[PDB]
Amino acid sequence: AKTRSSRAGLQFPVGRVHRLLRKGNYAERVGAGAPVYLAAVLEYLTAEILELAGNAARDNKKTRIIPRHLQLAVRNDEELNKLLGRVTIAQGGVLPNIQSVLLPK
Amino acid sequence: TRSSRAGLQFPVGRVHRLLRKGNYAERVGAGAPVYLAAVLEYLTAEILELAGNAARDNKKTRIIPRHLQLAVRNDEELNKLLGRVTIAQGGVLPNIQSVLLPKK
Amino acid sequence: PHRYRPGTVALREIRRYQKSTELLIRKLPFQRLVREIAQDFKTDLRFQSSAVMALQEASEAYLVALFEDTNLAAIHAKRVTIMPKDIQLARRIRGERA
Amino acid sequence: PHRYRPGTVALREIRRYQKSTELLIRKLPFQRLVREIAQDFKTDLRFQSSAVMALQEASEAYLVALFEDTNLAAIHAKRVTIMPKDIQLARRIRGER
Amino acid sequence: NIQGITKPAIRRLARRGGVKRISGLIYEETRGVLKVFLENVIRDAVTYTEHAKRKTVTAMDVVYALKRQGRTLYGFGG
Amino acid sequence: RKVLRDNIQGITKPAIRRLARRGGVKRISGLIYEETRGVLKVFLENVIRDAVTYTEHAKRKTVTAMDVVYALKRQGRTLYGFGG
Amino acid sequence: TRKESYAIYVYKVLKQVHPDTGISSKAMSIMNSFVNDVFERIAGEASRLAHYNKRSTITSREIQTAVRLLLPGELAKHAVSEGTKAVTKYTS
Amino acid sequence: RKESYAIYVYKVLKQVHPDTGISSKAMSIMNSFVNDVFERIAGEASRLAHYNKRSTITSREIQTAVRLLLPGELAKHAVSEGTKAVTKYTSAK
DNA sequence: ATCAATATCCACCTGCAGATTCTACCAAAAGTGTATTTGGAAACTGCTCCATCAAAAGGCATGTTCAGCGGAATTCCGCTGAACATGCCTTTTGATGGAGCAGTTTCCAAATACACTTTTGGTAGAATCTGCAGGTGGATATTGAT
DNA sequence: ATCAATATCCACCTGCAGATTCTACCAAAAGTGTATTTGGAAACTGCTCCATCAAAAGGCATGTTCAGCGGAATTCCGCTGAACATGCCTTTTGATGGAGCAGTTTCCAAATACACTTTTGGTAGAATCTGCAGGTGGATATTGAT
Repeated sequence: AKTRSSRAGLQFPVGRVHRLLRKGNYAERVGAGAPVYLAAVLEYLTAEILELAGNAARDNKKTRIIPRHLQLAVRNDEELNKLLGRVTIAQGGVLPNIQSVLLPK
Repeated sequence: TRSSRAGLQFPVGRVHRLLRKGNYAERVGAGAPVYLAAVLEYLTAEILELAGNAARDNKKTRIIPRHLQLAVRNDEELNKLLGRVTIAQGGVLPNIQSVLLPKK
Repeated sequence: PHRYRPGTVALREIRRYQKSTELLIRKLPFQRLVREIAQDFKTDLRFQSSAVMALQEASEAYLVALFEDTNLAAIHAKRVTIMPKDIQLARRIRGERA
Repeated sequence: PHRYRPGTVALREIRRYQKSTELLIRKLPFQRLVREIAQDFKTDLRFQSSAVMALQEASEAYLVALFEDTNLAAIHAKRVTIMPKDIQLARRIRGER
Repeated sequence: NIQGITKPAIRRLARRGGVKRISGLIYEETRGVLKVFLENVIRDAVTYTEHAKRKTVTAMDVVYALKRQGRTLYGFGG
Repeated sequence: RKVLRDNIQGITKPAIRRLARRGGVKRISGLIYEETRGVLKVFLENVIRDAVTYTEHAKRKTVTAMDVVYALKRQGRTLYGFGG
Repeated sequence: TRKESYAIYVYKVLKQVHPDTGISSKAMSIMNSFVNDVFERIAGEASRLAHYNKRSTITSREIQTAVRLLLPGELAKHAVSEGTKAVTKYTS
Repeated sequence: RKESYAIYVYKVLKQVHPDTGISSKAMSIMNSFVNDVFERIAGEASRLAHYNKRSTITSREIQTAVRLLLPGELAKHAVSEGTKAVTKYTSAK
């Protein structure tokens, strides 16, 4: 039997997602495409960030992603920074940044 | 009706109908539509009172938006409950920074 | 010939406008600006006049409230004349930007 | 004896701190403060070690994020020293009052 | 068009905002913002429009927009 | 027990400096530290009020991290990392 | 077709507070928007509350706690009052 | 139970960066992320559906949803990936 | 512009905790397959209400003048940062008793599902109505030149 | 202190847009009465993790001295915005075809609902594994005195 996920060509569980859509009433009914498309976006978004993070780690000669990395990947990316502009990543610190005038001469 | 039983002017029946039809939860207690009815009406009078005043203290007997704005932005609590809301045709409270006043 | 000192009329305009609620921008010019900004997302559209009013009521409001946090920023800098830097400073803190 | 000019160490400290992620507030003390404040509301309460932690991550995150806006205000005033009025303009504008 | 949003106009707004002195540069700044505002809002309303398979934006479409922009507005729909 | 008292002084001047640094702040007034503690107290007050409410609605006596999380999300300070 | 609205109930509540006061049209609209807003807001948090607790029913319980979470101090107070009060009157 | 998206993340993790691992915390944070994003799109969807007296949420809403929530390129790409996945699924049985 | 006092940068080395690799078990899941219900797209049809032409209204662009505000420069008092000495208390490793969270079987008070039936709130076309905004006056206060 | 050019009020007036009162209308609520169903409170308790106590220890808080340089204050100029009278370009006000917003009937593709079958992924947890923290010496800066 072909899990809808494979039928859809995804790694994220389409079954889980359609399921959650239900036990969390967002609407009366839920079309079979709905979860497919959603798990799709979810998978895309997470890949996008893991990419950026993976690299973060690489730059810090680290081979395991930690929070900071996730923080870096997010704040350095104009578009993911606005998507999480109100989200706070525990243990992520802040981007090194010192205002001009403060520097010595 | 349930509204008269609850001694409320607000439509308990309708509030009930809107709750279920608002996909908020699977089922819905019978007292919830009542209670919420109760609190909707309550806040409703609270504004009307102040805004009613606003009309009086303006020498007018007809409430317009201005009055409603003057009633919310002048009350500490209501203003906080609507700090993110904009009332069409309401203007602002008369206010001018001290330093901008003509030095005597 | 009698003149009014710098700031006296302005000061009474502050008084005038905080009393009224009237929309301060000319309807048409505005409406015109709306559709145009809009025509870049879809085309051959139409607007309920009622939807242009919302939009105008809304923007004016925002701007007004913005000129408030800005006028505060100017004063914070011991001034009385609002400058871009003040608008920028507020918007930056408002998180509306960075 | 040798000594650094005023400003030099502070900077070293920003480069440092902006580079790490460990919490900055003593742990045990904070916990206490949370337990006090909670008690004003309830009593006979308990806390998941992690709940206290979640609260710390948030508080520092908020205070840190705040000082930045503050530090901006000051600068906007041709200053480099954050004063209470900077912390206040920030919140007045931020919309926290 | 944008220039259609005149100085006297922007003047008035700042007045309601309580402003006494206004730098000449303030105008080209104001407009740029006024534009950024409308873009973000109009964008979302029109989206709500397309979705309803409609060729005219309805005040509700706007209100809904404003709503998710965190700029709720009363007077044009519950 | 122990009449928990004045713990807001547990937030040392040092600590409030360390935070200002990560904040990219070079020089600090003498009045900041207290003003700061003032700001901190309110922050917790608002977050704990809400948090404890959820804890109470659940008829529990132990404040879960989840409580703090909903409490946080409610005020638009969403936190990732604790079971959110 | 038809378009419901709280207007009617608003007017009722008006005269029980300012027997002799009229209300602008635009004004009534704002009062409506107001109601719907609040409604959606309480209804909303209440929804969440239930979900959090793996419950499947929104009850006065939720509406209340909800109201505590949504409304400002004193305001929240009375709100609960009128609240429990309408439910008492209704049951008995 | 108390499910998570951990394995699914890990797979994708292994897809983009083959020799890189993730710390238990970082995963906590990715899980939060996922759930969070899920909850919003669904939300936006839910309302969008209501606004249009529609009772069903279809891939159609989930889409507009994504256009309303995500910015610039992210949405443009998201939409793609989403439409893609659907049709591929739609054309199979 | 040389320089010594210090913090920084770094590639090594490695013990320990936290991440990885599983045999072992599964209750909750996700899939499969008719059976049964219906949400809403699709097409035809007004009837609003919106884009557009056009005329008499009334706010903006423009320039000359100078009042007064912002920015530069100079000055100095003492606030605030760096370095140092003393020692308190937070942190770290264990461990114990028992509060209270969470899991399980149980069964009834309240919620859901029609079916029926009386009722009220939303047009609407028609009429009647009145709070108040414009609009004249002339009384008087504010502002500004002297 | 003295006018006098103007802005701001107050009292009264009247038309009219727009709130209000009239009544038939009736679909769609809202309420009632019956029958079935199930969410989750109660009771018993298995067991996780929270409050707590002991104790050794050094990271880090506290408190002081000493002076560098930042904030505040004062002065002063030129340069930019405010006030204003002037000429008219255009936004605002009102009349009339027609385009989409919707109201309504249609029917089928699709989403329940439900009895079964089976593949999955939390996980209790014994064994195995491995990236990196934290100690360490040493070469490359970065500062601040002269």
